[PDB]
This record gives sequence, C-alpha cells and structure tokens, in this order.
Amino acid sequence: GSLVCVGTGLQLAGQISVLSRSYIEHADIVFSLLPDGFSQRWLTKLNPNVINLQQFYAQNGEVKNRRDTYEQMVNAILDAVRAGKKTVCALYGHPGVFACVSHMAITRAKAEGFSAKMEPGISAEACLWADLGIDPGNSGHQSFEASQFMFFNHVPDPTTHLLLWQIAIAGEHTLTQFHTSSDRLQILVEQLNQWYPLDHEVVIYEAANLPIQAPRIERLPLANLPQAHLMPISTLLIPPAKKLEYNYAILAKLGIGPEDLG
Amino acid sequence: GSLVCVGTGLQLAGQISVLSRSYIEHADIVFSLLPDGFSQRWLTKLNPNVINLQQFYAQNGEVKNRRDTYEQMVNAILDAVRAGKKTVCALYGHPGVFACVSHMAITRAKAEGFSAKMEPGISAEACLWADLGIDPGNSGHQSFEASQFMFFNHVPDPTTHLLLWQIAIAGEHTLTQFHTSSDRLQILVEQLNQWYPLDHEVVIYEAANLPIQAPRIERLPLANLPQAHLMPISTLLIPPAKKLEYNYAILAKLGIGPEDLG
Amino acid sequence: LSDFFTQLGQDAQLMEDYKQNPEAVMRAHGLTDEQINAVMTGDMEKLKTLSGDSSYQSYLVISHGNGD
Amino acid sequence: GLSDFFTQLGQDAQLMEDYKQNPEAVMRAHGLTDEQINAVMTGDMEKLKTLSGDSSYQSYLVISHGNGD
Repeated sequence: GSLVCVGTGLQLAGQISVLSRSYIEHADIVFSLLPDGFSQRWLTKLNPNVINLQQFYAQNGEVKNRRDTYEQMVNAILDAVRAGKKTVCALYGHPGVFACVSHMAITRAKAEGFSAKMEPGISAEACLWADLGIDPGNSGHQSFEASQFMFFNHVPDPTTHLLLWQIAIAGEHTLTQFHTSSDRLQILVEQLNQWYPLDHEVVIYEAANLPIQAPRIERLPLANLPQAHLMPISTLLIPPAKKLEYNYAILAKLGIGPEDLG
Repeated sequence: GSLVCVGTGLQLAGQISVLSRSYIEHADIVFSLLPDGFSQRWLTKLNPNVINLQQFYAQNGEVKNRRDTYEQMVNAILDAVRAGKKTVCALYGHPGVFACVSHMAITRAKAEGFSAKMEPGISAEACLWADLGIDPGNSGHQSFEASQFMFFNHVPDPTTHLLLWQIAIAGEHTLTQFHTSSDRLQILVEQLNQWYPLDHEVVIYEAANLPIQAPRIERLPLANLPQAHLMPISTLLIPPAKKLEYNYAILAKLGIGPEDLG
Repeated sequence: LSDFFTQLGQDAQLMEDYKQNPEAVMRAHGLTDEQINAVMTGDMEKLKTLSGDSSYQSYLVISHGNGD
Repeated sequence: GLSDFFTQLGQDAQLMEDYKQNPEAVMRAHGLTDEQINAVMTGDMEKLKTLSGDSSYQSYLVISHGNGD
C-alpha cells in the first residue's frame, strides 16, 4: 500500500495538474473532499472507486469537535493504505495549505513503514493573486488562520498584504460550529484597529468553483466586517495600511542610500 | 488580440494545469520563460510558435538594469497582442507570484482595450509546503523579497514560517548583477539576529525542475548563510524562533480562557 | 449541465468561445432558459437545484486555529 | 531520448510509480546510457544538460525586484 495526496485546485476539472489527474486515474481507491456535486461527478467519472470524506463532518446538528472529524478522515485513509491499496487523497485546493489531514496521514503512513507523498496544487491564495492582480512580492505577504490570530500572539506587518483565512469562523473556540457571530467579528475589528484604521478598505474574497462563475470580490471598510455575509470558504484580505519606508540603518552598513537604488 | 498569462509550475510537463496546457496548445503565439532546455523542448512540441523571453536578460557580461529587461519583455508580449494575435505568456511557477511581467502586461493590455487575464499556477512556495511537509496555517506564514527586507522596514513575526525569496541577490541594489556577495549576506544575518539567534537552524530550499531530481533541502545555522552555495532559484526558509503563546487580552474579551479551547 | 461545465473548465477553445458569447454557447449545449438565467444572475444555489443535488453537504474547512 | 523520457515520466503517474520502485531498471528500459544514469543517481543536473545537447541554454529565472515603485 501507498499514499499520494493531490490537490484539485478551486475550479472544476481544469485547475488540477496533469500529473495529479493521472494519479487519480490510476489509484485503487480515492478519498475525496471536493467543493460540490459537479466536482464529485467529475471525480467519479475519472475513477469510480471513491470514498467521500465529507461524511466525517458533523451531520444533522450533531456536536462534534473538528479534531475528531480530522482524526476520523486520517484513519479512513490509513485503513486503505494498511490493507494494501494504492491510495490517493484528492482534496480541493492544495492538499497541504490550511489542510491538516494530508500532512497527518503522510506522517502516520511513513511512521508505519509505507510510501507516502504530497503533490502540490493551486490554493485559494494562488487564485486570489491572479483574480485581484496582486503580486505577494510587491510589498510582501502574511497569512494566518483568523481564530489563531485572535487566540494567540501574532503581530502583522502593515506594509504587507495580510490574509486572514477561515474568517467565517473567527473566534469560534469550540471547533463545533460552522460559523462565528457578529460580536466575535467586532472583537476582531477592535484587535485589528491596533494597526488598521476602522475606515481601512478590506476585501472579502471567494474563489470561483465553476467555470461560469465569477469570484467574489467584495470591498468594504473594516468597520463593516461584522455585518458582512461570509461563507466557510471566505478569506479576508487586508491591504497595506502604510507604504514601504527606507531602512537607513541597513542602507548605511551597505554603504548606499535611496538615490543608489536601481 | 488577447492575452492569457499561465504558469507551468516547477516540474517538467506534469505540474501545469489541464486548462493552462489547453491555452498553450491553442495560442497563435507563446512567450516563454522556462527553467531549462527540457522544458523549452516540451513547450515547442506543444506549440511551435514560441518566442523565448530569456533573450531580454543581460547577455555576455552586459550591464543592464533588470527594470529595462522586464519593460522589454512586456513590450514584446504587447506587440503580439496589438498585432491581433491570441497571445499566451507561459512563465515557470505561478505567473503573478514574485513575477511582475504578467501583471504589467495585463494592466497595459486592459488600458489599451484588449482582453487580458491571468491563470493561477503552482509556485515554488506551493512546492516547499509539500516537500517540507509544512502547512503555512500551522503557525502562520510570511514572505518577503530578501532585498526588500534589507532596504525597507519590514518586521517579521517569529512564531511564523518566514520565507525570504531571491536570497541569492540579497542586497544587490543596482539590479545589474546575477548574485550578491558574502559580505551582504553577513549584514542580513546581523539584521535577522534582532529576532533569530545565530545558531537558529534555517533551510535553503530549491524546487526540483526534473522528475528524476530531488529538491534541495539544506539545513544550516543562520550564522553559516554567507558561506552557503546559493543559486538564483534559492529560497531561505526561517522556521519559528518561538512557540505560540496565548493572547489573554483577546480571550478575556471573548469571555474564555485556554482551558475552553476545543 | 454537469457534462457542459466539465468540458468548459478543461477546454480553452470552448472557454474562449463561451467568453465571446455565453448565451449562444449555453443554448448550443442544451442549457434551459432557467439554467441560463441562474448563470447570468450568479445564483449558484439554483444551479445546484437544477442539476439535482439533495443539497450535497459541502463544508470545506480542513484546519483550525487552536494549536496542538 | 533523454528529453522524451523526462517528459513522459513527468506527466504519467504509472511510469512515475514504476520509476520510484526501480529507477535503474526503468532508465535502462527507456534507453538511457550508463553515463546518463550515473548523472541521475549522483544528482548532477549540469552533466544531464551537457548530455542532452542543451549546453549553454541561458536560464536566469528572476522576474521581480525589491527596489519598489
């Protein structure tokens, strides 16, 4: 048995890499986590032996800690590998970006003596740079899980493009609900106000999943975030609040100044 | 005319999107910037009408500002679009990540009334998360261009994974040399020592371009960086210097403590 | 619907035909007036209705921010 | 022959998993010479590019800078 984790990207059918599609094609069994029924149909046509990982999420109002959901997904994948199957895990996006299940399964498979690897894919953030016409290198980039930004000590650089992922569950500390409350988002606004003014224009971004669909690109002042409509897939982009300023200390040690820059 | 910019990923032939490959196939003309001659042959077999953008880099020891190279690349692309050609720009990696030519070409094409768009691809950072088994969501992620970090004021968060791209030209202010010097990299080491100890283990990463090739994953103390062998494609990964610590301030506003986290 | 969306997503030729004339390309591939209307108004939910889904439970959160 | 094998290997998951089982057997079966195989097993990419005829393809992959506006 062996494990290969691949990503399918965000867009139906065409955003998977050529090699990643061939892995799906030739698998004994595929464990999937895909955005919708169109994507599920496409996968099933590629390889009919599919187990849908969506089944491990809380059903019908059940209280279930997402740590248990993830543990159950990893165990299901590993049960196929342990049985001797040439196993592929097909996740949306990139299988290792804001996605613990593939890293955990690869770690556990290697510890038990099996071959396991991860193929890169196109993430929501890769889609954002394209759709918004922004280069993360322009003034640099920072990414955090929104709840981690609230629960732990993180300090953003306000010259960079800042991304808060999983904004729809910001501050949802139990890992048992699917969305947060407006009061939690208000606290996040107050926290960000250490670096960003309340009227600072931010962007709610959602990558499209169908070829006929435009991405969501909603611009609004930071103050209005707690009233906005958010979905689990939403990401909050916070553009720079200041422009790049010259680092005179280092320029001197280098023996140059601004006027010397090419 | 029209313009679509695509990426080809880092690995030969297999890391391009299904859709992006289709765009190359059906183009009237392709402008390429690819890692090697194997990749160039693969492209030429896909579509024989190729112009190689590599020609616009300084040749034979010429002194040329890279801003002029990039202008010349943008102008070549636009001349095909202005003539009426269905034009594709095929760059390695992701065409808009640490890559200015495509964003500039798309801005210019739209301003002159032509249809232009960017298709996301797999970047070197996407390859790093897969190859190192790191999730940027684990403790967060920051990316900066190394020279920008030296020349302007950026402040890293030492709980995150920090990436300095283009480390091989760190401090090269003229934009006319292909590599920096040992003394510049010593200054970077001294700068980073504000946040990271000199014996802090850092990683030099290079994504593989051929399927028979292993990525470069070189671990070394930060102090040894100025003696390391670096290539234009090298990235410096600086793992966290500190563990995550609880944000008691925000937990208190949310009415919870650490013991309440799921 | 599903066959059309799968082809369109992979085939740059059809994608460029579609972007030139969305309604013509959709009619040629048999989409109904109601489906086309749902596309033109951005109503992804109704599209999934018309495809017949049983509203496929699709939560796609694969990480958390609580550490450990 | 080199370039043909690498293009196939990079796209085809069946050949990739064969290759990873037995790299030397798969390279021999696709005709690579002993010196090519040696170059692969020692990680010498420059020699592979010599042996392919690519010699002096000028590849500089920097498409951005840190100097601002």
